[PDB]
Amino acid sequence: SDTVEWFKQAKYGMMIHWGLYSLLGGEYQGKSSSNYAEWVQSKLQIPNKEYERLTQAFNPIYFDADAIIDLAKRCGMQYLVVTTKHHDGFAMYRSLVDPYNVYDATPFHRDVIGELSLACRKAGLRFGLYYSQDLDWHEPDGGGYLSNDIETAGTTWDNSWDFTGEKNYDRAFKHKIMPQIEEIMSNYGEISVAWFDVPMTLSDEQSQTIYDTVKRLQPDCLINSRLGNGRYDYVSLGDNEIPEDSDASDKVDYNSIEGFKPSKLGLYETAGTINDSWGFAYHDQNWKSPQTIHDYKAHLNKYGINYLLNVGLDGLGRVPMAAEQALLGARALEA
Amino acid sequence: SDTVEWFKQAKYGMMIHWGLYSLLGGEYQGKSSSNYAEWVQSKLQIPNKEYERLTQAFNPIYFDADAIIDLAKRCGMQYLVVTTKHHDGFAMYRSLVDPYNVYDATPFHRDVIGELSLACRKAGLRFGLYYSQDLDWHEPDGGGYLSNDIETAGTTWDNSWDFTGEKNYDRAFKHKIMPQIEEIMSNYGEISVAWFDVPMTLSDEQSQTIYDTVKRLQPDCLINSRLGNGRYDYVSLGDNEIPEDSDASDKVDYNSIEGFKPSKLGLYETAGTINDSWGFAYHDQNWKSPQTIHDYKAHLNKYGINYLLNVGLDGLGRVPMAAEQALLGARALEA
Amino acid sequence: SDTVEWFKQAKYGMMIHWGLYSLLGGEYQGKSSSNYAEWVQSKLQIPNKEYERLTQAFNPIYFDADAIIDLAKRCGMQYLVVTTKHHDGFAMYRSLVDPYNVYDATPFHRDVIGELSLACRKAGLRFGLYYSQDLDWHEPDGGGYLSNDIETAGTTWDNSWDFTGEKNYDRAFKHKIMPQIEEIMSNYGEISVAWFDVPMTLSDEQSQTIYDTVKRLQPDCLINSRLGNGRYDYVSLGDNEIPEDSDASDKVDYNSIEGFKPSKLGLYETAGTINDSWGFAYHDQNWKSPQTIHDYKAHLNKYGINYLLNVGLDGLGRVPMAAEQALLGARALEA
Amino acid sequence: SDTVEWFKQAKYGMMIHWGLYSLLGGEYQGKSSSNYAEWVQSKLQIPNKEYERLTQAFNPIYFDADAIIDLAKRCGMQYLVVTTKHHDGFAMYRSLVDPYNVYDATPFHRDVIGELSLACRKAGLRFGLYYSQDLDWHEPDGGGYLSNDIETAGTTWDNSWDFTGEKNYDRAFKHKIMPQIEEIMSNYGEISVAWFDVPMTLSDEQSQTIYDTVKRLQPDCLINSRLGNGRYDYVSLGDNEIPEDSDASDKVDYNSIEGFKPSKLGLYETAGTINDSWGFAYHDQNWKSPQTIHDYKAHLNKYGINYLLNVGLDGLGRVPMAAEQALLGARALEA
Amino acid sequence: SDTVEWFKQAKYGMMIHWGLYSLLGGEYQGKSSSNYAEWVQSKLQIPNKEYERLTQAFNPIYFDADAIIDLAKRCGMQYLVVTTKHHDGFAMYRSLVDPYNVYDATPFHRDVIGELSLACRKAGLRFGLYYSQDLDWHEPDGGGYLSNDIETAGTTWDNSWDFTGEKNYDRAFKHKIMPQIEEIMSNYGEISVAWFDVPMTLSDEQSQTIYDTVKRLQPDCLINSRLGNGRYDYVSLGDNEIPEDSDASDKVDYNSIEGFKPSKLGLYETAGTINDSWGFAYHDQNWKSPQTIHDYKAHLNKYGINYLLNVGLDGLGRVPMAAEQALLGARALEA
Amino acid sequence: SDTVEWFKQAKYGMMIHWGLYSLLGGEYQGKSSSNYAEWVQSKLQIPNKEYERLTQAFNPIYFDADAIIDLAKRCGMQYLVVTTKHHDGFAMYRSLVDPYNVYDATPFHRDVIGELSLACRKAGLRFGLYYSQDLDWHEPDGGGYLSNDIETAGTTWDNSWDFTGEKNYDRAFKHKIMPQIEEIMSNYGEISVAWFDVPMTLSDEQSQTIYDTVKRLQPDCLINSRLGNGRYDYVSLGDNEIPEDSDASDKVDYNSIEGFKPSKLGLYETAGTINDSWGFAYHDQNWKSPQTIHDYKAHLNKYGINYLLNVGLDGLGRVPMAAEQALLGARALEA
Ligand SMILES: C[C@@H]1O[C@@H](O)[C@@H](O)[C@H](O)[C@@H]1O
Ligand SMILES: C[C@@H]1O[C@@H](O)[C@@H](O)[C@H](O)[C@@H]1O
Ligand SMILES: C[C@@H]1O[C@@H](O)[C@@H](O)[C@H](O)[C@@H]1O
Repeated sequence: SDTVEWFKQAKYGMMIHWGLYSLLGGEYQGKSSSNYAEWVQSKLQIPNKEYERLTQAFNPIYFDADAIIDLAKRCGMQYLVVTTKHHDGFAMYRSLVDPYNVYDATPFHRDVIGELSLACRKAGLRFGLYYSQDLDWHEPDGGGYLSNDIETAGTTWDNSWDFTGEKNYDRAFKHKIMPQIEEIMSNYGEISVAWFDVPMTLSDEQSQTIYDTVKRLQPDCLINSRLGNGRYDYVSLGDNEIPEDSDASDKVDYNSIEGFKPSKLGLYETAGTINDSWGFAYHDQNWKSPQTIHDYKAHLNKYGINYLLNVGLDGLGRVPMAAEQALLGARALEA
Repeated sequence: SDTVEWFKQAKYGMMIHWGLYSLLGGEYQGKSSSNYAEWVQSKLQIPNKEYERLTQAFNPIYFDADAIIDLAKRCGMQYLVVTTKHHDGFAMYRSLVDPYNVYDATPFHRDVIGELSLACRKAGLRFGLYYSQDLDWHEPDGGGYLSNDIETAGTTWDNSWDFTGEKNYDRAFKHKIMPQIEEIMSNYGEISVAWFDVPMTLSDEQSQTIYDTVKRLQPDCLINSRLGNGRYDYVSLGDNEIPEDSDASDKVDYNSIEGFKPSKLGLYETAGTINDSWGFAYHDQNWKSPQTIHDYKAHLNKYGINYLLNVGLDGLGRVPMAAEQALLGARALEA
Repeated sequence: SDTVEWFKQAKYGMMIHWGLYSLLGGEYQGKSSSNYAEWVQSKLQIPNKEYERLTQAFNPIYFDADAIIDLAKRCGMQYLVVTTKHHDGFAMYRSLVDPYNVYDATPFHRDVIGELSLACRKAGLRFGLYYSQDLDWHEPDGGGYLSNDIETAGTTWDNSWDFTGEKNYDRAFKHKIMPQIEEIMSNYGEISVAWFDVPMTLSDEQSQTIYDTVKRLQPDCLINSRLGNGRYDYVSLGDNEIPEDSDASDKVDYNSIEGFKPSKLGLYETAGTINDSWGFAYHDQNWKSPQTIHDYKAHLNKYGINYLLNVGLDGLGRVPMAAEQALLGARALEA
Repeated sequence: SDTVEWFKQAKYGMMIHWGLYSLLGGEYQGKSSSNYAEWVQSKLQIPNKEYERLTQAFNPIYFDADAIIDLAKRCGMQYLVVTTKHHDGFAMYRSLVDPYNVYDATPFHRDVIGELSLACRKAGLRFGLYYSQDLDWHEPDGGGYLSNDIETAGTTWDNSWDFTGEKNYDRAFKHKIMPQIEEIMSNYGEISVAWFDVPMTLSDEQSQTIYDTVKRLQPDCLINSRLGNGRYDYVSLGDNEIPEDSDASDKVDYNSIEGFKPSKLGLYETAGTINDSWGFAYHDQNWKSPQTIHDYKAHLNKYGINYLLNVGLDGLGRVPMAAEQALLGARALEA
Repeated sequence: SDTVEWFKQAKYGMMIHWGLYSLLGGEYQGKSSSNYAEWVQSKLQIPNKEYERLTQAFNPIYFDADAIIDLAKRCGMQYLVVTTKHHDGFAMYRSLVDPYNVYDATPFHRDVIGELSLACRKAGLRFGLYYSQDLDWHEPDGGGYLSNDIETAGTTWDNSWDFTGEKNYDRAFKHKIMPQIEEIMSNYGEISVAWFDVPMTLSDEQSQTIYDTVKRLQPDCLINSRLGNGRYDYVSLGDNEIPEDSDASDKVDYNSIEGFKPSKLGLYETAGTINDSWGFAYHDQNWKSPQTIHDYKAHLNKYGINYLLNVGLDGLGRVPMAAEQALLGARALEA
Repeated sequence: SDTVEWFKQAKYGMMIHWGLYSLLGGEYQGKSSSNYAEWVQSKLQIPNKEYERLTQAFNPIYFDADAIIDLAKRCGMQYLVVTTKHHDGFAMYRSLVDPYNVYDATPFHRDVIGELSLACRKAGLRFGLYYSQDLDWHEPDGGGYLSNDIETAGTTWDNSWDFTGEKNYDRAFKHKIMPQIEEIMSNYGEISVAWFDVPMTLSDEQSQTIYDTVKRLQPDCLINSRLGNGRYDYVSLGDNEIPEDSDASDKVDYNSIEGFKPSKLGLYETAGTINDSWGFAYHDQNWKSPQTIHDYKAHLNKYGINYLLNVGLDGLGRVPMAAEQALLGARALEA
């Protein structure tokens, strides 16, 4: 495959986390999210009916998909992966399946995924899509309800405060997860990377059904290990996992998110953050320096691991200034 | 006067800075404001036509005047002073003089000063108004154009980038400044404090005209020294000025902002910030500890100086969590 | 005066009650207003913050001022009196004094009083204005707070639930009542009747100040007895008061609403309702018959008392069908 | 089947009629509907272009699906059946097939059926859907055009005033009826009851096609007799038909709406009203007492017939107070 | 077929061009279109991001489909063909495939194709649909990129200014062209004519796939020659081509637009304009006289060729007055 | 005076006509205005209720006051005069007196006069205001009702179709004309020219009262002869009046609009059009050539008459391309 050869040498990409959570920025009614601002809904058990009010404040006048891609491109990033739908269940694309999306429900009334797709295509960057296939806090049957003995960046993995009765992920799988994966893999042109996450609930068969649907719609799309149950083309390491020399040299619970796993094609990627948050967090100014970014990329890359470095856009659709400065500074260090 | 006796023993108040600048939060197009996020328009010479686009993003769904006043009251603050219009010229009340205001120009479509007024009244707090009488970057004849040999938190004191010709503050004084001062001193009930600022341009007679108008409309309102030209009832010290013991014990350019000045009624106030910014700034996490706040208040108060401590509300109308925590922590130190 | 001679022979007019209360139609959250639907805010102590939400639902697409005036005219009514502002304090005209009005605060965005004014003028009917000069539930200093030993159609005469502190009607008088009376007596052409109500609080001097302002702006406007303190040109009898023969034949607490009072010019008017409510009430189907309406009019008129017969428009701006049928039926009985 | 055993013992459910007709409440332009306010468009031959204007007034700020379900549940009702689309053709859910719906065409911009579905699920009530499969006054090929020798609550059964040419129900069946039945049986979770109506036009094969589609999408859904042509799992008796003892004891035109029909599974239901209208009607205050409701339910139930008792929500989305009072009163009579 | 016999005798129809281009009316930023005003995007290389702004100005309050069809009918026209989507790629109907359409993207929020379909049906006119299957300037893979050695009414046939990379029409064919053709041939009732255009890029197989889909959805639809590659039921002559007597008497590059081609069914049609533009152009006042129109129609018709005479609606949705006058004048010349 | 010396040498200015009439562009419901498109409301007796609908279509996305002024400046024009309110009574500025204005009543929600004022000031052009002091079709007492024996570009000079009763200009003078002249002469900075029109009704005293108000607010404003009754500082010739050499060389009904009148300060101006309409008219493509414009200007100027050359902006706020081309071409002919 072309995509396989390409990914092996790609080295460096940009990830984007952006959603209603970005407006709250890590705080809600005087209380804090963890370092995980995108988890605020679970962390503070914000009822859906309250969280939905954020749609009315979502008018990011400074969002510019071309300017974002241009930054990525100047830094030598070869691909961009963006959140189409995170755990809160809010879609950042025009979903016919679900009107809880950025196009229908906000005054912004624009398809953010569509604009980033088009921007990547003109600039020659490959395009990837993040989709939370398991957790969906907007759905009574969203995943996570079997996993609450394991600590999270929130409270429970599922929405356990609005939805307190019998739960069966199979229904959400059928009525929302699969139809939305169909939309994003159909309507945004060629997809090079599919970035799934926290496979806390879905079965082997469900992972497989997703894998086969993605391949039917996007034959060259490379699927990460967090689809779960070993149904994947490349290994995602843990959040900000930068392995020691020895571990990076050598390289299993298929549903854990940490550590190495087998990779028949020799493909690996660490997704990381510039500060310590995925979603934009007001409080978090612990931005890595140009030098650290440069060194992390060099280290990952020389052991054949791609560096997928995340930007959490703010409520106005901006790359934080300190993120842009860190990225452009790392670029300036490259001889 | 009752107001005079009250102010002398008031000790502690809350100041609020809030405006379009709060949405930008210290950055614009990848460049930084100084420590002064509310000066961003001058610091980066943002054309009015661009800055005005912020009105369309101004929908602060979490703004709650009662909850802000309640925090003030729990911390033992006896008065609240809010920005009705800062240097950028944007009014935070329904101005019939000028449609560049929060009621007419934004989807929020509410009178912020009106809501704060009513909240202070129900809670028994005294109400005060900040108004930038000299600088107004939305007006070709706004003040500051004689002062650009003095360094600022921005570039120029005036809007020198949209407006580059002959200037005469007398026109803005007549057509905007005085009619707006009339509005705010007529429509929001009893006003106990009038907080003017940076008298870089206005004449003795202009300062006097303001003083007399405020008194005609608000006989019990105390006017601060920054009205300029010696036309005042109490002395504002410098920004965050905490005077040494022997200066605080003893106590002249009437148009400078720093140091003591004469006060025939023995009234003084230092306005300070919890971090280092007046307006909300994402980048500023340098929040003073409860202990520092407590000690500053004790020191000012034992020399008969009031502590007016500022909160810069964020884009959603909220008291930053770290500000609320610092204030409640200082309160908890009053054993 | 022309107006004096005209009113004596006018015999029959239409009153209109219409406001936010008309949407609720006599119930709120499963609880009933009295027979007085327009008093629902007081009856159920609806916080202003909740009651104001009705502005969002106020889009009465079937309101037609010409059609309403035409009905009046076909029934032989010679004048129309409309609520410009009822006790809830919501203005049904474009008030620059207060944005709590039908033009600024609702999607309808139209001046109802302006449209009715123009309609009366084209059809040749005289125009009159109701204004609640004393009670204003939207104002902390609204009237009624001295009268709560007298039972009402609500709970208290004042808003005693949002505003629980010290009150002084003088402030509302100055800042809202008088400025709004100036607006309505300045902006809507010639006013023939001024209908004030429930003078529970205002002083002799305040009644006089109103009287003199109305005459300065509208020299020929006839003022009713409910301005209070004997400041009036004609006597309003009680709500639906149809006096016995011998009382009607011969004809004192100036601030009560019931019974005869002296009338230097020999002018009298009974305001009444077709059913038992002033504001539209879903529940009230006790519509008087054509015969009753005809007989009430004949009785009042033969003793030189005018009959001002009220329609409460529904939430879509319509004359209820049973009201229209009753009025046209009474008309048909006049030969 | 579980559903069969459940329905036999269910005894008591809530029906909801709600649409644009609810705003008019039984009147339009000074003319009356019959006791059937939901038939107003036919009764008064309101052109589609005029009737559609009601969408602009549809902002029911008091609609609260949780509170409606809670009332049902407290009265011991075990299921709730709601109008997804009545004869006027207006959908009360987000239909991709037709933008003439409450989500796309009104300022309310919400999926009413979706909110009721979610509320039923959290409370543990079963959910049922009414759909007018035959009559559709918004469609040129809507049913009814062969039936106009039979008297209606309106004028004609079809829209005969906008559409006066050759008609063929087969086209509406294919392009609107079947696609919409697919939507409502796909997107709102498990449906326990399907409530079809007035089978004036559809063929045996069309009834069968509907029956089979419902079963394919909702294997356990019980379908009522008004799907027509004998394609049903339970018998709906006539509107408010409370059968005499010996008829109720013993128990054929498959397309009539009155009387008993065979029921293989022994299932029966009478749908009734609290007053005399299905849709909200201002004029109709003829509310049955608690005692009548209790006695009707006891009578129906002791002959193994379910009582499906209708609420017609008003223009603001509320259960009329007198309806709520009647239902809570009947509940109170059950020791 | 019925349609074949009907078309042969139909003689005269109306064409409608209407879109965003109609607002610009032949000019943009002080530069001219060619008198093909609908080509202005290509002629002046207007970036999509700029051209899209026109959606915000699209509120044609005088559009009236019934009045347009009435005009057609009074002139004896037996069918109407309207632009569902022209070269700029903007849909004039509610497309679920693409939100760049008149319903979703403009304040008008109405389905223009839908309203015209309904109007034709009530008046008894046959309905036809224009769709640009090949050129689409809103799509990176839109057609025309192989044809830029042939001169156009614009610059390039494709959008070569926003999209400068690798291009493959197959992708647009699959993702936009075919799904939209399915929409228009499914949702707007019976279609008698399908009017395709400028087959610069699509293959024989693509033409065939379209032809077969149209026939599957619309078995009686007649397809014109500009579908290309010989896949058609009738011949469209060139733009405003009025053939000389001996060519009209006798009657091959299947993908050219000029001249005769074979027609097994003996069906032909010339589409023409009243002035010289398809889309509305301010500059074009060169309106043909009644006499010319009459003579063109008589000439075409006596050789068995239908005359499809275009109206370009203005930005308010109106038939230009001079167009209406020309058409009514031609009608009056038929004694 | 400085203004007098400046105007005498000014030579050349730009006039702007822009309003609701510009959208109709000379046509309404299939009928024509004369070559006076701004007169369409009178010409076709458009009821106010219908004409007001145009506000909903008024969203001129291409309006750019800086670019208009820059064109003026590049042509050597020294001043710009704009319609603040034409005969239709619609204000193009934010009027507190009357909400029938471009700020309050349209989605554009911008102060056109304000933007032009600011643009003139930055570019160094003097600013002037046109105001229809006599005719006002939106006011029952608007002028013209004494003049209907004199032919107009419309039907009657007044609105005689909505308002058919007793009329008295004195009321409109007091309640709209004078208050609005105060607004425009107070809120837009220094005004160099006041351009009044068609003094068909107002008295000498009324003319004088206007003159004296303008001078009180704008001491250096030059007032034209069409204020009427000899109350003026300079003479406006007739519309498009280019006097013969001998009349221009040596130079009375004070209320006629044609021919010379005395000018004690020697000031004269001809206002003309580039085509033959003041307001934008679709049909009017009779644009004068560069040569004609140049020769007109030279002729007027060498006899000491200023040339005030009008642009009628289109519905999108543009200078028509042919007008821009004519003006730039005339400029190019100046050696
Ligand atoms: C239960 C009833 O069913 C049909 O007979 C309708 O025509 C009614 O008006 C109502 O929805
Ligand atoms: C009928 C005409 O056909 C093609 O040749 C288009 O490119 C035209 O500009 C228009 O639609
Ligand atoms: C200069 C012209 O003046 C008058 O004659 C008006 O009636 C015209 O409409 C235009 O404003």
